[PDB]
Amino acid sequence: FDRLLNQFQSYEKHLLLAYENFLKEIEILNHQILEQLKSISERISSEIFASV
Amino acid sequence: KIKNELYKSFEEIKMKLKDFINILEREILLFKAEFSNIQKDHIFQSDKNFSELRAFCNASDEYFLKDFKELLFKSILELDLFFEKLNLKAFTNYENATKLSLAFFSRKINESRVLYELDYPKKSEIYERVLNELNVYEFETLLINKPILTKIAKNFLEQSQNLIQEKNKFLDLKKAELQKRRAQILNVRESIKEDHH
Amino acid sequence: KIKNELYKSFEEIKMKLKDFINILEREILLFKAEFSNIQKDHIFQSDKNFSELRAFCNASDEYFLKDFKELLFKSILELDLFFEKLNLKAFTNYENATKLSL
Amino acid sequence: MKELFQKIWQNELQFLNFDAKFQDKSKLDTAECAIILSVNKDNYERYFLLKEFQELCKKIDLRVDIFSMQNAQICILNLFKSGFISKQDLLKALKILEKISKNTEIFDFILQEKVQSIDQKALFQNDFKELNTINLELQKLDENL
Repeated sequence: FDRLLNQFQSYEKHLLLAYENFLKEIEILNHQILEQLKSISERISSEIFASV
Repeated sequence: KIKNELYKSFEEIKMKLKDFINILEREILLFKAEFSNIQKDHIFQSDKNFSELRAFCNASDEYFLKDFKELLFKSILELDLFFEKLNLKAFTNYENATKLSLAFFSRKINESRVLYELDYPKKSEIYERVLNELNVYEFETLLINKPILTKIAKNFLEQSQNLIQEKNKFLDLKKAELQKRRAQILNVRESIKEDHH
Repeated sequence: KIKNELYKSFEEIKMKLKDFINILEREILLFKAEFSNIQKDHIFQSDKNFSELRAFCNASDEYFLKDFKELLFKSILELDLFFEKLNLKAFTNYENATKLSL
Repeated sequence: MKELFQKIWQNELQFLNFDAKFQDKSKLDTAECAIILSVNKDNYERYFLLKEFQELCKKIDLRVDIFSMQNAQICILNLFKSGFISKQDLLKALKILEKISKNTEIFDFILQEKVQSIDQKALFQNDFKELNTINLELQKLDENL
């Protein structure tokens, strides 16, 4: 039973380690999505200007 | 191409979560395989004890694994729904946004013209209007103000910690039972060893 | 009102699927509860046989139930995605459709 | 070699990690390795009930459970690959044992498998000069010793 409990604790520790990189990657992706959207909107606002 | 890139990124996140669950699963199934078959060595070792241990470890998938899987599935569902929202309000409706903003500026131009009393588009205005049509206030809020992916990840982490704690409590029950047996044995031993009285 | 009615209908379908799985689950768990504990009657009966039966019936969740649950979850996912599609292309974009056609 | 273990443990095969969990690498000699390999799913109950097999497994520090048997077989085969402990003499011993256990599949796998680098005499010289260095260090720190 102690072995099983130790395995669980090890898994928790590994998750806590990996979330450091994981959350920051997710934040980066958030920012990337927003900037892709803004680039699309900039292109469309450029071409609406043509179109004048 | 942009939409495909974002889809790939979403897939990446889901894959990472799946990998976490798979790690845990591998460990738990190895435990099950080892202890569903452990057999007593020499007589006096309580056959029933070992049998019950074997049964418990056999059921250990149900005991330790399935809730984590359910949590993973829920998180995946939420991620997929968020991607669906981003797709259908932005990365497909760009044509519609173009038509709407373009026609709005056309109507504004003609309204300007209808001032025939001798008493027209800026680029910044166009950019803001196209941004509004693409729902980028809503997606700014969902990407940065209340980051959805980050929320999902924290949900996964916090609930998996809760599950681990519950499993630990459940196992503490088993250890307590074993402790009962141990205490009985030690009582007998101390009784034997203190009969010099 | 129309959108809420459709949402309720979708919920209904999902609920029916869940009920099916719950039926099966009830039966499977009753089997598990009965036969994880069957104990031999007679001197000459194989204790080891019974022990192995007890372990197997205890493992019967993993054995008989989980695949069905996974299938149910898959179906629910797809249903929710379809409702989202219907919502976001029709029952919210009616304002946009009006503006565009007008 | 998961296909091999499925072949020889068709339904009683368990969830197991294919690497040598071995702790000593000299834990058992080659005849005992051959005996352990010949615990095919058709003889396994008889072997487990056999007193001499139980004595052997107590000598080796094994159980008579199925999972530990399969794990030990895995480790033996990985040592046969990597540390390359067994010759064709392992195959000899399995042919000898075929009096009892008609273990053809493991025999064929041992036959048709890229073996490894051998590297014996270099390892001998390394170990011997390790021991020479230890002897020198002992000499440093008494005259009789």
